[PDB]
Amino acid sequence: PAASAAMQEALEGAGRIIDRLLQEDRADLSELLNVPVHTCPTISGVSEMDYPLLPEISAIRRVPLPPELIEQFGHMQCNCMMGVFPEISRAWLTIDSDIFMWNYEDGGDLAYYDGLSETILSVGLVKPKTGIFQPHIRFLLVLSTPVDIVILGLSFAGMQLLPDPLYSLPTDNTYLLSITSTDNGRIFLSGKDGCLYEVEYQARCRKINHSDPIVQIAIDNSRNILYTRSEKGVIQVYDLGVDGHGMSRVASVSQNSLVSAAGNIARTIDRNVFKPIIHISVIEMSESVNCHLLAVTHTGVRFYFSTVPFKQPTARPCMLALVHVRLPPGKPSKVHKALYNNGVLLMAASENEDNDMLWCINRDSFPFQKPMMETQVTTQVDGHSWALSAVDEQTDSPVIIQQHMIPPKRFVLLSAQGSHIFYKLRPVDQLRHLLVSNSGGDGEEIERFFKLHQENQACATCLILACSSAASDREVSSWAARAFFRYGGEAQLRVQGTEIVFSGKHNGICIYFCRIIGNIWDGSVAVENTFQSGNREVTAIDSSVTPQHLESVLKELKGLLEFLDRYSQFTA
Amino acid sequence: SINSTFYLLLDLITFFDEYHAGHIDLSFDVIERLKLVPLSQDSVEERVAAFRNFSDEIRHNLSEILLATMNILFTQYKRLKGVLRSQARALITFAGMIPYRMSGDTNARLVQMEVLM
Amino acid sequence: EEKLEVARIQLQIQETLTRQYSHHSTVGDAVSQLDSQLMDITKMFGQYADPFRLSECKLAIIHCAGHSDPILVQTLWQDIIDKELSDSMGNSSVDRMQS
Repeated sequence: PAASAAMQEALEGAGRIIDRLLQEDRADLSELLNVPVHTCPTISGVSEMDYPLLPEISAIRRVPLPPELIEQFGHMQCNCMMGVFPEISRAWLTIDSDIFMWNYEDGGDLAYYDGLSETILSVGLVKPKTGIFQPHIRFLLVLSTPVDIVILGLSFAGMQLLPDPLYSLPTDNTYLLSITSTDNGRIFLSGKDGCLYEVEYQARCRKINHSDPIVQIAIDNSRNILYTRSEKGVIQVYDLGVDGHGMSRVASVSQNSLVSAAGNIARTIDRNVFKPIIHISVIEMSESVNCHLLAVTHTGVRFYFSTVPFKQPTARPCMLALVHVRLPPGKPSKVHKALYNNGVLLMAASENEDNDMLWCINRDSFPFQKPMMETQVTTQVDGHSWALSAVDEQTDSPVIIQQHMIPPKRFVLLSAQGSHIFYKLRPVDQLRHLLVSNSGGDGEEIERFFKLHQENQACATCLILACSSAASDREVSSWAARAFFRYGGEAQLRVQGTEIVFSGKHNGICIYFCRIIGNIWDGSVAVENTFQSGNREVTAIDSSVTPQHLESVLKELKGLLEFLDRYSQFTA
Repeated sequence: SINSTFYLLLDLITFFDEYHAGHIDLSFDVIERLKLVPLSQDSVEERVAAFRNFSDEIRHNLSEILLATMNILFTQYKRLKGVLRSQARALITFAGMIPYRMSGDTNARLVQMEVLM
Repeated sequence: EEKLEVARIQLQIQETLTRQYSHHSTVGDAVSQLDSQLMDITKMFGQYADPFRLSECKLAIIHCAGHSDPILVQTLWQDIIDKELSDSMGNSSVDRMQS
């Protein structure tokens, strides 16, 4: 009883800390960038604290462009273009009339296609519109030549491209500059005369015009808002309606209107640093319901732009109003290509004509800092950056709570010399290298990382390795727990009523546990599912939890029991 | 301990299987993750101290292990020709500090290939 | 072989100084010297550690050479002990035990 009652009291206080932390864990890019209202832009990127700053990127593994391509490069005298297709681990290199597509992972699967007589000018990949093609046709390759648009089916056994195009249509003597698509398989093309066109197909295909050559079409299939940009920095916003089959222009802003508003906001900057506008990019709602556009300037001015009034999540796009301007570190110059993903911004700059510098900034270091901080670094890369893509893998809490299950993240950069993969190391791999260099669980750098991450979270990230089981860490392990024992501090009674501050260890293990499972601390044990068994609806009560995830959760819990046990005697 | 040894054994079995197949990059990734052989100078000392606790069946293989690793990285500078340097350096330094007489012809191939780059 | 043995014992003295003796004035100079050239046994014995009471490195060398006069070993051990104990004076009794 008194035992069981104290146990209930425990589980309760535990869940109390757990809900406290999870609530904090839901806690926006808006409330990050300190922009109070949809109309009240602010700026960051000027004070050293914003960049108050331990390897952050993995060391680059190179990979040479497969020899066959360095061979064929002798025959391209008209033109050449190279793009990266992430979803299929592929690169596409068009010589004037022909396409070559290779396995960008290791240079295999060189497939060629020479069925075009005139110069291919733009290329697109499309996931086919549901049920329109038979099931072997995984994707559609759209090619754009000075005369026409050609649609070829692409099946996958091995890269299998159908030799006969699935469709042909006239480009109307209008050079197609960019090919793009939204999730449901709508095909958009950018006409060199700045007109946005749509290729509406069914099971049968037609071009249509819905609308300063527009050179980049960004589609956020998370809100069905199509954002487009002209060479003169014209930014046009079109709503596709809630159902996403619509097309209607809703807003537009000119590069000069931008620069003017800018010089109005940041009174001290030479206004030219605002222009021209090199990149637009959709900031998916998943990270921020508020912001719906990021913009990247040649001098790295980073602009945030919104389309609907703040805290109006159902509104399709209505305006194009800037909210906050991000000034760069220091300094970046000649930015000539870029890519953004999940609080990571990479930009390729022309130091020399054949050597590029890659700058990357990210907000990992202090996901809990008001205002936003970020760590950044630049690295050498051989070649003019022809394309810079990310590999798509399979609000969120921040890494500092989910590191106990999810990988450190991989990014891939493509250059004239080849591929360079790198990894954003979670705080885990940080603590790792900090340990492995000093080669022993003691080191002042350890005192530093400890003071940095607010001892409690430290102790947690310490256990994060202190129970790892694969072989490569057996030694590190014995060290790190030593560390957890040394730098976590000591329990003491804080006399204010007297409040107890459990040592970074206690709350740390608590947080570790909750981070292990957490959501089931309050969630349902069972949920009624309904299956349409023919002409009869069947109610079953199925587990709220699935097996495989439960197996993993167990395994980790077992681990926690193990460490808890091995330390059980040592705490008394 | 045992469980570890077992898992590592299956793993390295896969590793050498791939190696014999020649999907080199795979093997590279495998060893890389396996964090046994140092591959960048600063790791060396740490990895080396580990040997003074590594269980036997590993030790029995460590020779062919290092051999294949350096053969791979060699082929890497080969294709890049036809970091790698600093990695090779970490490997050779490991070989030196290692409190265990590797075989002779082992040391022979190691030194020769370390030169030929 | 005996050489690389020495070299280790040195590097141990070096990292030990760095970790423990950032506040010491003469730290940087000992550092530069020892990072310059291979030191003789008696050198490392008298100049670096004997000044700094680096009992760990002391036992390290004393084994590296093999003199063994009973009382010295015991005093050295007890020294390592009482030190490691005193340092944990702030940790919990249990933590002191585990350390």
